[PDB]
Amino acid sequence: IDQIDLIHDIEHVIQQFPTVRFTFNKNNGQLFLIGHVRNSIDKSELLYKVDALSFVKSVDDNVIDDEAVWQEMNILLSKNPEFKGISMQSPEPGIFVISGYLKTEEQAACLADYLNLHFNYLSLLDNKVIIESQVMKALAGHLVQSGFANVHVSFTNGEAVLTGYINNKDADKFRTVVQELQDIAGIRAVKNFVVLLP
Repeated sequence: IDQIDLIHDIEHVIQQFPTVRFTFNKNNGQLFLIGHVRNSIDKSELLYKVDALSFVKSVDDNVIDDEAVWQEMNILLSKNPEFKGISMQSPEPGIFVISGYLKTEEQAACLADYLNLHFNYLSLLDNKVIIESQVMKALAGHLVQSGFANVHVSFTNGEAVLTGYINNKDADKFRTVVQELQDIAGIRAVKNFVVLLP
């Protein structure tokens, strides 16, 4: 008398949760599920909806809460004093992003190692982390190369600080040079205390 249409029913639910997939065993009624959701709230809504299907006897839940995964990661990072300026986020189910500032490449390498060994979703991770010594080098490089040999600089977590001396006649040039230093990935801020000589 027409059995319930199993397939249409299941798909009406799982189509609301991107990255979700399924299998059904009609001999014993077991529904298999896998994939990602943004957080524990989303996961909850999914599981109720398939549980509600007439023909579904049981559920093997292999779906991942993404939020749990990166907050856990951020805790672990914070315990390493070298990783202080670094954190992880997720913009979309099944995607992770790591960002911020480390001091040296030595510190960058430790970070990489730590993730291969200690993160299970490396295949889903975007890395955006900056190295401060590499930015600092390039800042100091560009100034001198530009003619400003008595301006010192220092970078740390997005901010660059300028001090020392320029000839009064070079104030307008110095301004454009700085606007160039800003094109470097990871510059978020600049402080100028350069003094002009008359």
